[PDB]
Amino acid sequence: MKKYTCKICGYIYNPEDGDPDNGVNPGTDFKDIPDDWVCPICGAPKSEFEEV
Ligand SMILES: [Zn+2]
Repeated sequence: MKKYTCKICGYIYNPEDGDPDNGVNPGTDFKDIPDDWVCPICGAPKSEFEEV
């Protein structure tokens, strides 16, 4: 699985780390994150993300 980054702020979603505080377990491929999840830094939607 690949890392994704927020086009707005530069946050990196690392699938090996997930975002567990917001319910995204380690091992979650970006496509599988629930589509109401937002960037934990700037609040951007998934649609603003891209592969590193
Ligand atoms: Zn962001």
